[PDB]
Amino acid sequence: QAAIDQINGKLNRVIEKTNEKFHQIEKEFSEVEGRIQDLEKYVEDTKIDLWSYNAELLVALENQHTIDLTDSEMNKLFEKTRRQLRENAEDMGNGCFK
Amino acid sequence: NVPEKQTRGLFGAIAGFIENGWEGMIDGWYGFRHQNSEGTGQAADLKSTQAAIDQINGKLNRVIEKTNEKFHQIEKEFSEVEGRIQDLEKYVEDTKIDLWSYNAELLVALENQHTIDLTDSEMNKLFEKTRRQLRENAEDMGNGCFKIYHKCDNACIESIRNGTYDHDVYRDEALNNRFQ
Amino acid sequence: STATLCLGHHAVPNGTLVKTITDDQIEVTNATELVQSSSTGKICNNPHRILDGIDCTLIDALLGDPHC
Amino acid sequence: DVFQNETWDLFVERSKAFSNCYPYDVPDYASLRSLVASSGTLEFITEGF
Ligand SMILES: *[C@@H]1O[C@H](CO)[C@@H](O)[C@H](O)[C@H]1NC(C)=O
Ligand SMILES: *[C@@H]1O[C@H](CO)[C@@H](O)[C@H](O)[C@H]1NC(C)=O
Ligand SMILES: *[C@@H]1O[C@H](CO)[C@@H](O)[C@H](O)[C@H]1NC(C)=O
Ligand SMILES: *[C@@H]1O[C@H](CO)[C@@H](O)[C@H](O)[C@H]1NC(C)=O
Repeated sequence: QAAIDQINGKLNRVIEKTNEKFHQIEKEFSEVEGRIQDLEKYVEDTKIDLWSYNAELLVALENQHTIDLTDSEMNKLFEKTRRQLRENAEDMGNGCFK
Repeated sequence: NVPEKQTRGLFGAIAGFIENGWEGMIDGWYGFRHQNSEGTGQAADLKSTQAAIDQINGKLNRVIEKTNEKFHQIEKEFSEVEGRIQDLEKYVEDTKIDLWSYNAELLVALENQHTIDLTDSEMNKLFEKTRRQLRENAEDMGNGCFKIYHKCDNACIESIRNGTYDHDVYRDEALNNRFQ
Repeated sequence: STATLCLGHHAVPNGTLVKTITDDQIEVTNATELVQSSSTGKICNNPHRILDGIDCTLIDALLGDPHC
Repeated sequence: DVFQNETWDLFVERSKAFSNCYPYDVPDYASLRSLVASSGTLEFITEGF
Protein backbone atom coordinates (compact mmCIF):
# COMPACT_ATOMS: atom_id res chain seq x y z
CA GLN A 1 0.00 0.00 0.00
CA ALA A 2 2.80 2.45 0.81
CA ALA A 3 4.55 1.87 -2.51
CA ILE A 4 1.30 2.04 -4.48
CA ASP A 5 0.34 5.26 -2.71
CA GLN A 6 3.68 6.87 -3.58
CA ILE A 7 3.44 5.73 -7.21
CA ASN A 8 -0.10 7.04 -7.64
CA GLY A 9 0.85 10.28 -5.90
CA LYS A 10 3.71 10.94 -8.30
CA LEU A 11 1.44 10.04 -11.22
CA ASN A 12 -1.17 12.53 -10.01
CA ARG A 13 1.54 15.17 -9.58
CA VAL A 14 2.66 14.52 -13.15
CA ILE A 15 -0.80 14.67 -14.71
CA GLU A 16 -2.71 17.17 -12.56
CA LYS A 17 -2.98 20.91 -13.23
CA THR A 18 -3.17 20.86 -17.02
CA ASN A 19 -2.33 24.21 -18.58
CA GLU A 20 -5.18 25.95 -20.40
CA LYS A 21 -4.36 28.05 -23.47
CA PHE A 22 -6.90 29.72 -25.75
CA HIS A 23 -5.33 32.22 -28.18
CA GLN A 24 -1.79 31.83 -29.48
CA ILE A 25 0.56 32.86 -32.26
CA GLU A 26 0.21 31.31 -35.69
CA LYS A 27 2.43 28.24 -35.95
CA GLU A 28 1.79 27.16 -39.56
CA PHE A 29 2.28 29.57 -42.45
CA SER A 30 1.17 29.42 -46.09
CA GLU A 31 3.39 32.36 -47.11
CA VAL A 32 7.00 33.52 -47.01
CA GLU A 33 7.34 36.69 -44.93
CA GLY A 34 10.83 36.68 -43.40
CA ARG A 35 11.70 38.36 -40.12
CA ILE A 36 8.44 38.10 -38.18
CA GLN A 37 7.56 34.63 -39.46
CA ASP A 38 11.07 33.36 -38.73
CA LEU A 39 10.83 34.82 -35.23
CA GLU A 40 7.50 33.06 -34.62
CA LYS A 41 8.92 29.78 -35.91
CA TYR A 42 11.99 30.13 -33.69
CA VAL A 43 9.89 30.91 -30.62
CA GLU A 44 7.67 27.89 -31.14
CA ASP A 45 10.63 25.60 -31.88
CA THR A 46 12.42 26.79 -28.74
CA LYS A 47 9.32 26.12 -26.65
CA ILE A 48 8.89 22.67 -28.18
CA ASP A 49 12.52 21.69 -27.65
CA LEU A 50 12.56 22.93 -24.06
CA TRP A 51 9.35 21.10 -23.18
CA SER A 52 10.55 17.91 -24.87
CA TYR A 53 13.73 18.04 -22.80
CA ASN A 54 11.69 18.72 -19.67
CA ALA A 55 9.47 15.71 -20.37
CA GLU A 56 12.46 13.46 -21.04
CA LEU A 57 14.23 14.50 -17.84
CA LEU A 58 11.06 14.29 -15.76
CA VAL A 59 10.22 10.80 -16.98
CA ALA A 60 13.79 9.59 -16.45
CA LEU A 61 13.91 10.99 -12.92
CA GLU A 62 10.48 9.63 -12.02
CA ASN A 63 11.30 6.14 -13.30
CA GLN A 64 14.66 6.16 -11.52
CA HIS A 65 13.12 7.19 -8.22
CA THR A 66 10.23 4.75 -8.66
CA ILE A 67 12.66 1.85 -9.03
CA ASP A 68 14.80 3.18 -6.18
CA LEU A 69 11.88 3.58 -3.78
CA THR A 70 10.45 0.15 -4.62
CA ASP A 71 13.84 -1.46 -3.97
CA SER A 72 14.08 0.62 -0.79
CA GLU A 73 10.68 -0.66 0.35
CA MET A 74 11.80 -4.23 -0.27
CA ASN A 75 15.01 -3.68 1.69
CA LYS A 76 13.08 -1.96 4.48
CA LEU A 77 10.73 -4.93 4.76
CA PHE A 78 13.68 -7.34 4.81
CA GLU A 79 15.50 -5.24 7.45
CA LYS A 80 12.35 -5.08 9.61
CA THR A 81 11.87 -8.84 9.38
CA ARG A 82 15.58 -9.37 10.21
CA ARG A 83 15.28 -7.13 13.30
CA GLN A 84 12.13 -8.97 14.36
CA LEU A 85 14.16 -12.23 14.09
CA ARG A 86 16.55 -10.57 16.72
CA GLU A 87 18.60 -13.83 17.24
CA ASN A 88 16.18 -16.74 16.54
CA ALA A 89 17.10 -16.60 12.85
CA GLU A 90 20.07 -16.27 10.55
CA ASP A 91 20.17 -14.50 7.20
CA MET A 92 20.76 -16.65 4.14
CA GLY A 93 21.99 -13.98 1.71
CA ASN A 94 19.41 -14.89 -0.95
CA GLY A 95 16.64 -12.91 0.74
CA CYS A 96 15.73 -15.67 3.20
CA PHE A 97 15.98 -16.20 6.95
CA LYS A 98 16.53 -19.63 8.47
CA ASN B 1 9.08 15.36 11.40
CA VAL B 2 7.66 12.52 13.49
CA PRO B 3 6.43 13.92 16.84
CA GLU B 4 6.30 11.81 19.97
CA LYS B 5 4.27 13.64 22.66
CA GLN B 6 2.25 10.80 24.23
CA THR B 7 5.00 8.12 24.41
CA ARG B 8 3.45 6.59 21.28
CA GLY B 9 3.26 2.93 22.23
CA LEU B 10 4.61 2.44 25.76
CA PHE B 11 4.68 3.98 29.27
CA GLY B 12 7.78 5.90 30.64
CA ALA B 13 9.42 2.53 31.89
CA ILE B 14 10.74 1.59 28.32
CA ALA B 15 10.88 4.57 25.68
CA GLY B 16 13.20 6.09 22.92
CA PHE B 17 13.60 4.87 19.26
CA ILE B 18 14.15 5.80 15.54
CA GLU B 19 10.55 5.20 14.44
CA ASN B 20 9.60 8.39 16.31
CA GLY B 21 11.30 11.74 16.75
CA TRP B 22 12.27 13.49 19.97
CA GLU B 23 11.09 16.99 20.89
CA GLY B 24 13.26 17.11 24.02
CA MET B 25 16.50 18.14 22.32
CA ILE B 26 17.49 21.51 20.88
CA ASP B 27 21.29 21.20 20.78
CA GLY B 28 21.40 18.93 17.73
CA TRP B 29 19.41 17.20 15.02
CA TYR B 30 20.65 13.70 15.92
CA GLY B 31 21.45 12.18 19.28
CA PHE B 32 21.24 9.41 21.84
CA ARG B 33 19.13 8.53 24.87
CA HIS B 34 20.50 5.96 27.30
CA GLN B 35 19.47 4.02 30.39
CA ASN B 36 21.87 2.17 32.67
CA SER B 37 22.58 1.34 36.31
CA GLU B 38 23.97 4.86 36.72
CA GLY B 39 20.60 6.31 35.68
CA THR B 40 19.36 7.89 32.46
CA GLY B 41 20.74 10.49 30.09
CA GLN B 42 20.54 12.17 26.72
CA ALA B 43 23.04 13.78 24.36
CA ALA B 44 23.46 15.03 20.80
CA ASP B 45 25.75 13.92 17.97
CA LEU B 46 27.57 16.98 16.63
CA LYS B 47 29.19 15.24 13.65
CA SER B 48 26.07 14.05 11.81
CA THR B 49 24.19 17.21 12.76
CA GLN B 50 26.93 19.41 11.32
CA ALA B 51 27.24 17.32 8.15
CA ALA B 52 23.50 17.42 7.47
CA ILE B 53 23.25 21.13 8.24
CA ASP B 54 26.21 21.84 5.96
CA GLN B 55 24.60 19.96 3.08
CA ILE B 56 21.25 21.70 3.62
CA ASN B 57 22.80 25.17 3.71
CA GLY B 58 24.94 24.33 0.69
CA LYS B 59 21.93 23.37 -1.40
CA LEU B 60 20.11 26.48 -0.19
CA ASN B 61 23.05 28.65 -1.26
CA ARG B 62 23.14 26.88 -4.63
CA VAL B 63 19.43 27.60 -5.04
CA ILE B 64 19.61 31.28 -4.10
CA GLU B 65 23.05 32.40 -5.30
CA LYS B 66 23.82 33.92 -8.72
CA THR B 67 20.68 35.98 -9.20
CA ASN B 68 20.10 36.94 -12.83
CA GLU B 69 20.33 40.65 -13.61
CA LYS B 70 18.07 42.07 -16.33
CA PHE B 71 17.76 45.74 -17.26
CA HIS B 72 15.85 46.33 -20.53
CA GLN B 73 13.14 43.97 -21.73
CA ILE B 74 10.14 43.71 -24.01
CA GLU B 75 6.88 45.34 -23.02
CA LYS B 76 4.72 42.86 -21.13
CA GLU B 77 1.58 44.95 -20.48
CA PHE B 78 -0.29 46.63 -23.33
CA SER B 79 -2.95 49.34 -23.37
CA GLU B 80 -3.78 48.79 -27.05
CA VAL B 81 -4.83 46.06 -29.47
CA GLU B 82 -2.19 45.53 -32.14
CA GLY B 83 -2.35 41.88 -33.23
CA ARG B 84 0.61 39.93 -34.55
CA ILE B 85 3.54 41.56 -32.75
CA GLN B 86 1.69 42.06 -29.47
CA ASP B 87 0.41 38.47 -29.54
CA LEU B 88 3.95 37.27 -30.21
CA GLU B 89 5.29 39.24 -27.24
CA LYS B 90 2.53 37.90 -25.00
CA TYR B 91 3.23 34.33 -26.14
CA VAL B 92 6.97 34.70 -25.55
CA GLU B 93 6.47 36.02 -22.03
CA ASP B 94 3.86 33.38 -21.20
CA THR B 95 6.15 30.62 -22.46
CA LYS B 96 9.00 31.93 -20.32
CA ILE B 97 6.76 32.18 -17.27
CA ASP B 98 5.36 28.67 -17.68
CA LEU B 99 8.79 27.14 -18.24
CA TRP B 100 10.28 28.87 -15.21
CA SER B 101 7.30 27.92 -13.04
CA TYR B 102 7.76 24.28 -14.04
CA ASN B 103 11.49 24.55 -13.37
CA ALA B 104 10.85 25.97 -9.90
CA GLU B 105 8.29 23.27 -9.11
CA LEU B 106 10.59 20.45 -10.21
CA LEU B 107 13.62 21.96 -8.46
CA VAL B 108 11.79 22.37 -5.17
CA ALA B 109 10.35 18.86 -5.35
CA LEU B 110 13.75 17.32 -6.10
CA GLU B 111 15.50 19.34 -3.40
CA ASN B 112 12.93 18.43 -0.75
CA GLN B 113 13.03 14.76 -1.76
CA HIS B 114 16.81 14.62 -1.58
CA THR B 115 16.85 16.59 1.68
CA ILE B 116 14.57 14.04 3.33
CA ASP B 117 16.52 11.18 1.76
CA LEU B 118 19.91 12.47 2.91
CA THR B 119 18.68 13.19 6.43
CA ASP B 120 17.28 9.66 6.71
CA SER B 121 20.55 8.38 5.24
CA GLU B 122 22.52 10.28 7.89
CA MET B 123 20.35 8.76 10.61
CA ASN B 124 20.85 5.26 9.20
CA LYS B 125 24.59 5.87 8.82
CA LEU B 126 24.83 6.90 12.47
CA PHE B 127 22.85 3.84 13.54
CA GLU B 128 25.01 1.54 11.36
CA LYS B 129 28.22 3.07 12.77
CA THR B 130 26.99 2.62 16.34
CA ARG B 131 25.96 -0.99 15.54
CA ARG B 132 29.43 -1.73 14.11
CA GLN B 133 31.05 -0.15 17.16
CA LEU B 134 28.90 -2.51 19.31
CA ARG B 135 30.67 -5.39 17.31
CA GLU B 136 29.18 -8.18 19.58
CA ASN B 137 28.65 -6.58 23.03
CA ALA B 138 25.19 -5.42 21.97
CA GLU B 139 22.10 -6.62 20.15
CA ASP B 140 19.80 -4.55 17.96
CA MET B 141 16.26 -4.03 19.20
CA GLY B 142 14.56 -3.13 15.91
CA ASN B 143 13.09 0.11 17.28
CA GLY B 144 16.34 2.05 16.82
CA CYS B 145 17.90 0.83 20.07
CA PHE B 146 20.80 -1.40 21.07
CA LYS B 147 20.73 -3.50 24.22
CA ILE B 148 24.18 -3.64 25.83
CA TYR B 149 24.69 -6.88 27.74
CA HIS B 150 27.25 -5.42 30.18
CA LYS B 151 27.50 -2.57 32.69
CA CYS B 152 27.85 0.21 30.12
CA ASP B 153 28.20 3.12 32.53
CA ASN B 154 28.10 6.79 31.59
CA ALA B 155 31.79 6.57 30.69
CA CYS B 156 30.94 3.57 28.50
CA ILE B 157 28.11 5.50 26.83
CA GLU B 158 30.40 8.50 26.33
CA SER B 159 33.03 6.27 24.72
CA ILE B 160 30.41 4.81 22.39
CA ARG B 161 29.14 8.27 21.46
CA ASN B 162 32.60 9.77 20.89
CA GLY B 163 34.20 6.72 19.27
CA THR B 164 36.78 5.53 21.82
CA TYR B 165 34.67 2.52 22.83
CA ASP B 166 36.51 -0.81 23.00
CA HIS B 167 34.41 -3.94 22.52
CA ASP B 168 36.95 -6.57 23.58
CA VAL B 169 37.35 -5.44 27.20
CA TYR B 170 33.63 -6.15 27.64
CA ARG B 171 33.31 -9.00 25.06
CA ASP B 172 33.57 -11.94 27.51
CA GLU B 173 30.83 -10.82 29.89
CA ALA B 174 28.65 -9.51 27.05
CA LEU B 175 28.69 -12.86 25.24
CA ASN B 176 28.18 -14.78 28.49
CA ASN B 177 25.11 -12.69 29.30
CA ARG B 178 23.85 -12.99 25.71
CA PHE B 179 23.96 -16.78 25.51
CA GLN B 180 23.91 -17.71 29.21
CA SER C 1 21.85 -6.14 34.56
CA THR C 2 22.18 -4.43 31.18
CA ALA C 3 22.13 -1.02 29.51
CA THR C 4 20.06 0.43 26.67
CA LEU C 5 21.27 2.94 24.08
CA CYS C 6 18.68 4.41 21.70
CA LEU C 7 19.44 6.61 18.70
CA GLY C 8 17.05 9.28 17.50
CA HIS C 9 16.50 12.64 15.87
CA HIS C 10 14.90 15.94 16.78
CA ALA C 11 11.23 16.69 16.17
CA VAL C 12 9.00 19.73 16.62
CA PRO C 13 5.42 20.05 17.94
CA ASN C 14 4.16 21.10 14.51
CA GLY C 15 6.32 21.32 11.40
CA THR C 16 5.58 22.56 7.90
CA LEU C 17 4.20 20.63 4.95
CA VAL C 18 6.30 20.38 1.79
CA LYS C 19 5.98 18.70 -1.60
CA THR C 20 8.33 15.99 -2.85
CA ILE C 21 8.74 13.66 -5.80
CA THR C 22 7.06 10.83 -3.87
CA ASP C 23 4.84 12.40 -1.19
CA ASP C 24 2.53 15.24 -2.17
CA GLN C 25 2.43 16.50 1.43
CA ILE C 26 5.10 15.56 3.98
CA GLU C 27 5.98 17.29 7.24
CA VAL C 28 9.44 18.69 7.97
CA THR C 29 10.81 20.38 11.06
CA ASN C 30 11.87 23.57 9.26
CA ALA C 31 11.22 25.08 5.84
CA THR C 32 11.78 28.32 3.95
CA GLU C 33 9.70 30.20 1.41
CA LEU C 34 11.38 30.53 -1.99
CA VAL C 35 8.73 32.78 -3.61
CA GLN C 36 8.74 36.49 -2.81
CA SER C 37 4.99 37.15 -2.93
CA SER C 38 4.94 40.58 -1.25
CA SER C 39 6.29 44.02 -2.07
CA THR C 40 7.41 47.05 -0.09
CA GLY C 41 4.95 49.19 -2.04
CA LYS C 42 7.66 51.78 -2.75
CA ILE C 43 10.39 52.12 -5.36
CA CYS C 44 13.75 52.45 -3.64
CA ASN C 45 15.84 55.18 -5.26
CA ASN C 46 19.16 53.33 -4.83
CA PRO C 47 21.38 52.01 -6.18
CA HIS C 48 19.63 52.54 -9.51
CA ARG C 49 19.17 56.16 -10.58
CA ILE C 50 15.38 56.46 -10.63
CA LEU C 51 13.85 59.32 -12.62
CA ASP C 52 10.21 60.08 -11.82
CA GLY C 53 8.16 61.14 -14.82
CA ILE C 54 5.52 62.78 -12.66
CA ASP C 55 3.32 64.28 -15.38
CA CYS C 56 5.42 63.45 -18.46
CA THR C 57 5.77 60.52 -20.79
CA LEU C 58 9.30 59.84 -21.99
CA ILE C 59 8.45 61.07 -25.49
CA ASP C 60 7.08 64.35 -24.14
CA ALA C 61 10.35 64.94 -22.28
CA LEU C 62 12.28 63.96 -25.41
CA LEU C 63 10.47 66.46 -27.62
CA GLY C 64 10.52 69.20 -24.98
CA ASP C 65 6.93 69.55 -23.87
CA PRO C 66 6.63 72.88 -22.00
CA HIS C 67 5.55 71.17 -18.78
CA CYS C 68 8.35 68.63 -19.29
CA ASP D 1 -24.04 36.36 -44.51
CA VAL D 2 -25.15 33.32 -42.50
CA PHE D 3 -22.39 34.24 -40.02
CA GLN D 4 -23.85 37.65 -39.12
CA ASN D 5 -23.77 38.36 -35.37
CA GLU D 6 -22.20 34.95 -34.75
CA THR D 7 -20.08 34.15 -31.70
CA TRP D 8 -17.54 31.43 -31.06
CA ASP D 9 -14.98 30.03 -28.68
CA LEU D 10 -13.10 28.52 -31.63
CA PHE D 11 -13.58 29.56 -35.25
CA VAL D 12 -12.61 26.70 -37.55
CA GLU D 13 -11.43 27.71 -41.02
CA ARG D 14 -11.56 25.13 -43.81
CA SER D 15 -8.94 24.81 -46.53
CA LYS D 16 -11.75 24.87 -49.10
CA ALA D 17 -12.85 28.35 -48.00
CA PHE D 18 -13.00 30.94 -50.76
CA SER D 19 -13.95 34.57 -51.36
CA ASN D 20 -16.80 35.33 -53.76
CA CYS D 21 -17.12 39.13 -53.56
CA TYR D 22 -15.06 42.12 -54.70
CA PRO D 23 -11.34 41.22 -54.65
CA TYR D 24 -9.74 42.65 -51.52
CA ASP D 25 -6.43 42.61 -49.68
CA VAL D 26 -5.92 43.35 -45.99
CA PRO D 27 -2.61 45.05 -45.12
CA ASP D 28 -1.55 43.17 -41.99
CA TYR D 29 -4.20 40.52 -42.63
CA ALA D 30 -2.86 38.41 -39.77
CA SER D 31 -3.32 41.17 -37.19
CA LEU D 32 -6.96 41.79 -38.13
CA ARG D 33 -7.71 38.07 -38.27
CA SER D 34 -6.11 37.45 -34.88
CA LEU D 35 -7.80 40.36 -33.11
CA VAL D 36 -11.21 39.49 -34.57
CA ALA D 37 -10.77 35.86 -33.51
CA SER D 38 -9.71 36.91 -30.02
CA SER D 39 -12.75 39.20 -29.85
CA GLY D 40 -14.90 36.12 -30.39
CA THR D 41 -17.92 37.89 -31.87
CA LEU D 42 -19.10 39.45 -35.12
CA GLU D 43 -21.80 41.44 -33.31
CA PHE D 44 -22.33 44.40 -35.64
CA ILE D 45 -24.17 47.56 -34.62
CA THR D 46 -25.18 49.89 -37.43
CA GLU D 47 -24.54 53.60 -36.90
CA GLY D 48 -26.15 56.63 -38.47
CA PHE D 49 -23.27 57.93 -40.55
C1 LIG E 1 35.55 9.61 24.92
O1 LIG E 1 34.86 9.19 26.10
C2 LIG E 1 35.69 8.46 27.02
C3 LIG E 1 34.80 8.04 28.17
O2 LIG E 1 34.46 9.14 28.99
C4 LIG E 1 36.87 9.32 27.47
O3 LIG E 1 37.73 8.54 28.30
C5 LIG E 1 37.65 9.82 26.26
O4 LIG E 1 38.67 10.72 26.67
C6 LIG E 1 36.71 10.53 25.29
N1 LIG E 1 37.42 10.98 24.11
C7 LIG E 1 37.31 12.22 23.62
C8 LIG E 1 38.12 12.51 22.39
O5 LIG E 1 36.59 13.06 24.14
C1 LIG F 1 -0.34 20.94 12.86
O1 LIG F 1 -1.37 21.92 12.72
C2 LIG F 1 -2.25 21.66 11.62
C3 LIG F 1 -3.24 22.81 11.58
O2 LIG F 1 -4.28 22.56 10.64
C4 LIG F 1 -2.93 20.30 11.80
O3 LIG F 1 -4.19 20.03 11.19
C5 LIG F 1 -2.01 19.14 12.14
O4 LIG F 1 -2.77 18.06 12.67
C6 LIG F 1 -0.97 19.57 13.17
N1 LIG F 1 -0.08 18.51 13.61
C7 LIG F 1 0.27 18.33 14.88
C8 LIG F 1 1.20 17.18 15.15
O5 LIG F 1 -0.14 19.05 15.78
C1 LIG G 1 15.08 27.31 9.60
O1 LIG G 1 16.00 27.48 8.52
C2 LIG G 1 16.40 28.84 8.31
C3 LIG G 1 17.27 28.86 7.07
O2 LIG G 1 18.42 28.05 7.24
C4 LIG G 1 17.11 29.37 9.55
O3 LIG G 1 17.46 30.73 9.35
C5 LIG G 1 16.21 29.23 10.76
O4 LIG G 1 16.92 29.60 11.94
C6 LIG G 1 15.73 27.79 10.90
N1 LIG G 1 14.79 27.67 12.01
C7 LIG G 1 14.82 26.66 12.89
C8 LIG G 1 13.78 26.70 13.97
O5 LIG G 1 15.66 25.76 12.82
C1 LIG H 1 -26.79 42.07 -34.19
O1 LIG H 1 -26.92 42.47 -32.83
C2 LIG H 1 -27.10 43.88 -32.67
C3 LIG H 1 -27.14 44.14 -31.18
O2 LIG H 1 -25.88 43.88 -30.57
C4 LIG H 1 -28.37 44.34 -33.39
O3 LIG H 1 -28.47 45.76 -33.29
C5 LIG H 1 -28.33 43.92 -34.85
O4 LIG H 1 -29.57 44.22 -35.47
C6 LIG H 1 -28.06 42.43 -34.96
N1 LIG H 1 -27.96 42.02 -36.35
C7 LIG H 1 -28.60 40.96 -36.85
C8 LIG H 1 -28.38 40.69 -38.31
O5 LIG H 1 -29.32 40.25 -36.16
